[PDB]
Amino acid sequence: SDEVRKNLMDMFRDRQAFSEHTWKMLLSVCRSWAAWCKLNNRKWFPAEPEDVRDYLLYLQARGLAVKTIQQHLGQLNMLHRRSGLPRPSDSNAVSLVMRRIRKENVDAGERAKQALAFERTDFDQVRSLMENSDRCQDIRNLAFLGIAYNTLLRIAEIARIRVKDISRTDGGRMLIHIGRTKTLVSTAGVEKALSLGVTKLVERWISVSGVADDPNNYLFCRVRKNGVAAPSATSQLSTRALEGIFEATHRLIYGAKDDSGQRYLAWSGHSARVGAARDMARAGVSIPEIMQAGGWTNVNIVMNYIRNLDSETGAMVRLLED
Amino acid sequence: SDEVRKNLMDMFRDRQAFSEHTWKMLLSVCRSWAAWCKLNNRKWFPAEPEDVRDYLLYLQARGLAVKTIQQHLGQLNMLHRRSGLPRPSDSNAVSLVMRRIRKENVDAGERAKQALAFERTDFDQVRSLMENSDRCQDIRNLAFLGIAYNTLLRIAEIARIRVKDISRTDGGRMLIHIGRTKTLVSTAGVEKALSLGVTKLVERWISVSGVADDPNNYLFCRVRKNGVAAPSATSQLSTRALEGIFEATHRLIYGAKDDSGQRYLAWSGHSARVGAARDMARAGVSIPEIMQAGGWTNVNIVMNYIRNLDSETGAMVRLLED
Amino acid sequence: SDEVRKNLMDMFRDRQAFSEHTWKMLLSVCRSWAAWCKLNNRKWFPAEPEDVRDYLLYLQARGLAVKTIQQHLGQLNMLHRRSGLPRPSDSNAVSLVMRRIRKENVDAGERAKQALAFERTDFDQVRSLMENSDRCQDIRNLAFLGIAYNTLLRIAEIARIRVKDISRTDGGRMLIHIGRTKTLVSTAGVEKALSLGVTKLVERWISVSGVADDPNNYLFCRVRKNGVAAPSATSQLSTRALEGIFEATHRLIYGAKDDSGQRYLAWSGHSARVGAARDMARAGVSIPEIMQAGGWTNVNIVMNYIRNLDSETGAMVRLLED
Amino acid sequence: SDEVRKNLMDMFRDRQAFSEHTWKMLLSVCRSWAAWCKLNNRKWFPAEPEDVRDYLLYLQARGLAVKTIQQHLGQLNMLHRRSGLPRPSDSNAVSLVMRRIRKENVDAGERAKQALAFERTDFDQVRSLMENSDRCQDIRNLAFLGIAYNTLLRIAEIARIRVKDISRTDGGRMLIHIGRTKTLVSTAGVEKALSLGVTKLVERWISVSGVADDPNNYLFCRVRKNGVAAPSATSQLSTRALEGIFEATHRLIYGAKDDSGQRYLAWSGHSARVGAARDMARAGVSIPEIMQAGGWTNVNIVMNYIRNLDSETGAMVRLLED
DNA sequence: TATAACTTCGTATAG
DNA sequence: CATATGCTATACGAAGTTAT
DNA sequence: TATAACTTCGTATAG
DNA sequence: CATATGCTATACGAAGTTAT
DNA sequence: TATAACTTCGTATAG
DNA sequence: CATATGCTATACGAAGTTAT
DNA sequence: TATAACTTCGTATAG
DNA sequence: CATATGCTATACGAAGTTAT
Repeated sequence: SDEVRKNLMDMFRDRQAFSEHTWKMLLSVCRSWAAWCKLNNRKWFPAEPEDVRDYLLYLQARGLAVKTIQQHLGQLNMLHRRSGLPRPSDSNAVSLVMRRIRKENVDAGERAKQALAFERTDFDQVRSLMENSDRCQDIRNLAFLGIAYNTLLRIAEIARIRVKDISRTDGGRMLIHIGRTKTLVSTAGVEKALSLGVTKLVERWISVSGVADDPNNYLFCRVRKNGVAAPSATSQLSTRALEGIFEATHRLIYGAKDDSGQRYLAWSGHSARVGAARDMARAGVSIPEIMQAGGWTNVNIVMNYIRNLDSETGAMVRLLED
Repeated sequence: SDEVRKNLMDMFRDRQAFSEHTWKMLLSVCRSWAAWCKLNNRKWFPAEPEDVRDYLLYLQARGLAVKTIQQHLGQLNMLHRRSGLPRPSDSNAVSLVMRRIRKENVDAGERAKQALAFERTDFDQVRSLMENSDRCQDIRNLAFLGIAYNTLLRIAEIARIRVKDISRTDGGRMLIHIGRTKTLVSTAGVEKALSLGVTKLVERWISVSGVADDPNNYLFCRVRKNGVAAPSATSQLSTRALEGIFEATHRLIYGAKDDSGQRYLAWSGHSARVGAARDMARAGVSIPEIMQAGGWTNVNIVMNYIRNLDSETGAMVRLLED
Repeated sequence: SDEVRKNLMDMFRDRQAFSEHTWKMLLSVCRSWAAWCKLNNRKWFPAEPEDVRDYLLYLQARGLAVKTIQQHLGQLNMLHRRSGLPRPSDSNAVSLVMRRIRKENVDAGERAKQALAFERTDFDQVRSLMENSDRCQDIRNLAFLGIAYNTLLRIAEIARIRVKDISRTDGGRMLIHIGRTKTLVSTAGVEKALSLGVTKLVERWISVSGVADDPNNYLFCRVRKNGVAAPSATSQLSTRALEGIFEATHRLIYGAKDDSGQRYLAWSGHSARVGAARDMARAGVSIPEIMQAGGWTNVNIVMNYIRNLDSETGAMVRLLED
Repeated sequence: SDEVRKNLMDMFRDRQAFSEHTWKMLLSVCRSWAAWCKLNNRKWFPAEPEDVRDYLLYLQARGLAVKTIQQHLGQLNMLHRRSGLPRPSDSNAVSLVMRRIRKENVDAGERAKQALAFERTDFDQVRSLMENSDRCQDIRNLAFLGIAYNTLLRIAEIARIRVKDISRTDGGRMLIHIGRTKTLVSTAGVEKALSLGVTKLVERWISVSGVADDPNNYLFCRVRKNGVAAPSATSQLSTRALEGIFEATHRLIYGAKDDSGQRYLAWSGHSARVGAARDMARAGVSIPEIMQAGGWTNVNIVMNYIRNLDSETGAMVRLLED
């Protein structure tokens, strides 16, 4: 019990060992679990397996996604494991119910969704539509989409790019040094190469924004309504705004998304990453090169990305016709 | 103690944590193991290492495949793990004997089998023999085989398709939404498009069968001796019957099965997935594309199917023939 | 102590879990160690750390290779670990002296040797010389070298090939099923494709030898004095004889090897596996394709095989002389 | 406490189990750790996790690189493991801070450094600037730079070359036999061939220095201020002097380096290895041949060197520029 | 019975 | 050999050494 | 006596 | 870049075997 | 005082 | 997401079932 | 009335 | 094929913020 308090304090003390998003969800889940405990007369900590079981069953009846329910279970597991206590999932009651909730939801039609693909044909369409615009916001957005599609970088990684991270190949192509991604923490990092065309889009953005005035400036910054950019070395353009760029670009071409409240009605932050992975598969690029493009280490994760390859233009339709 | 009894109640209560197919195999292995134990004066639960070892040697002596023997071990392992008891696999005796058995069976020439391929050449031959057939039975079966080859869905998934899952592409093709995916993250996607030719076969079956009188009806239904189809929203055609279609089609072209009692002497449930994979390889479709077309995540599953194709003979052959 | 006895009994009773070669070397090491023990008044089992250290240092003074000394240590470790006793290498005296012996010997000039490469140029040369021969012995030997080079199979794997393991591709190339290799024991196994030229060499061997009389005959067999092959389903051509084909083929081209006592003066069993790896590196074959050819799982083992690439015709000399 | 005492004595007895460079670092880290402990009133041995944690945070604050902090942890780990003690790394507190330190340093912009490349263009330029010199020192330095670039040998390996390691091919080229390999299994091979031009550079040095008088003489030796070489069979040129050659050559061309005490402002001992790897990549030499040319075993070391060449820009760049 | 062409075996060493 | 887990090298400023 | 041209050393960090 | 673990192969001289 | 074009936030869900 | 580890499908002969 | 054409089932094995 | 572990990311509606 004194040990438990020690263990939690040690975890809190070295806070920055974890992603800030891990903490955010720990706290979000604890809040949800503690609120449910209070209303149902249960002790929130240590958590009893039968209580956790009941709580997961309640999340299922709320109609939450399997992955949501797993996230709640998982945060509860971590809180116990890192306290030095048994995990809820160490008991059959919890581990079996989680299995059950997954099978039942899937059998009822649930499957995990994926960002709408922003693909080469989309990039070309957007390029031809927007390339001539001299609005600073459009110059920015096109450079952003170019990088997103060319490097497959996640939006948080793109948001973190500083001017000093940009260098050049002998042949003129931009190279973006990346040191931290979702899966990589390294002082060696990776370089992401941009094509000659995407290099030009980025230079146009660097040129009208003036972000190069200080190499500590983040590459991307906000653009106020007077078409003026606000470079900054301390605030990133939010990943929310990067999502917004994808959504506004989709809206430009296809109009307003309907009102059904479903996710991925329009392009979102992961859309170019999914799109480029699909184009590479279709073009016959070798697995190891797809891996390198996306910073992936195994084939399963690649399959996760290309799982929704368009069927109508797929291999089997083309083979059967013509 | 009373712990195991509680663990087993939790298993029963949340029995939907496992597929019906998993339970049926657990019970089947349990009957075999208990029968053998009763015969040999051994306690069947908890399983003792020396006893499991002898049982596994008896399974080998019986002529069971390595993978069958693994199933028996795996099922006993699961019963024990979920009971909170030691696994048979976690012992020196069982570990050694499995190593021995694998080695001996491989040297004795035991081979893993796979479905006889149902390929484009086969599909075309059957088309040209059956497409004009008046028979309702034949119109159904051709549409089945076309969907099987075109989509690479498994028989259970084809049996699940409902009329309401079908829509039309702008190209005029049929598009089949997957109502229930095999897993939460559906490696094969959420829809399957049919070529123009296979769309025609399916349209034909729909119009002749009357299944579209009700959107909730399963696409496929039984057809009685009088050639009248019996559409239904509550009863699927069995996977057994779908295998019978593959077998009956093979019998049509090659006559009755050889008598060796081997598996895969005629086409079976898996035959069109193996065939389509082969046809895609022949056409130079990349491995990741082949894999998502059929929903595979393990490279070696697909390699087993395509490794005897000239296009897949490897670098040394290419090097020598240069 | 009763437990130790039971542990060894269990190891010996499933002796087939291990390779015949592992047992062969266990016994060879035990008699060396037991004999040294006898002569030095030590107890051979359990082995005391200070005595093992003394023994290792004596192996070193005998001028034995680092890999040999590691083999002796390793065999003692296994004997102990599978007794349920502490390994000699669990003590500092032993693990430390092993590192020391290896460091001192390397510092003094010792490096691991490798089979002399049998490469494409060597194969073409031998083929050009021998392809016109009508002696059964030559036809065999040419088919053997072709398989060895085309497939990289180790000689034991080549010795186990049976006639029934051979099939064909649609384009007419031979395929060889292999179920057991040094690193793989699988009922799925692996398929090894032959070029058209190599395929034609094996066909010639099959037709002159009559091995095809029984699909259970080994592909290669002894050929007596009179030029008559003696096919068998019961005895393999020994790996020693297969080494002899390599050594004899080397003598045919370069005459007698000198009298260094050194290994690898002439081609041996591993020569074509090494030579094929090297030709693939030099031709720019991708790492995955090299891996597939050798049935290797990682890059380090590939580097092990290509480590002695000729430097006189290597990349640096060529670059500098341009 | 007597076990630990014996364990350390065992470590002393088999000193030579580790490189002198490993011991030098163990002692250096122990000095730093014990000095910090005295200051902070902590017990230095056995090291407690809370204390090691505070120490690691102190190393971070000092501005030491991640890899340096790992060296300190690693050496404490070894000392504890070979003592029979709990390793600082095997504790919650140390695990958590290392994870935290890694993230924060990468986020602060810490970047791993890399030797300044000494490429073909540098080598040619140096040759044409210096080839008119008749000074013994210059002639040596030129021969040294040629060997460094041509062979990709490490400075310690170049310092160990004896005249008797050098023989001649039928091409007229010098061939350097590697007397002492880096490892038992030598990734770089057992010999290095010189181009004709670099052979000429080395002939000139041998002729002016008199090293060939005794074949046991090290190839390179010191040259005092009166331009007189001092051949030796028992004394090597230090690796520090070889670094000094690269440094002085850079200074001659570009003048004195920066005040900003950064690393790699001038060429150093690794420069020719990095340079030669880059020239090979530019020529289209495959990664594996590059790796064996420099004795590298890990693909990502090489990739670090060449990641900014247009040749290595990846699949997405290829797709977009098509 | 004489020998080509193997096999078997042990120590040794590579993968 | 497929896997598991750190050791062993270079970098470089400074200070010591030895023949000019 | 100044100095070139090293070697030795200890800490920092890459291979 | 390194070496460890717990194997499983090949190397080769020498001596034994058997159908000509 | 609007307003475009964001940022912040908390929950939900994918990778 | 990188990593570690078993579950969930089809195969098929046989025995039942139900509307012709 | 047999009977086509299924369905259900249990063990074997591939995905 | 499959799903668990222990994370670490994105999705997005809502509501709040600041140079114009």
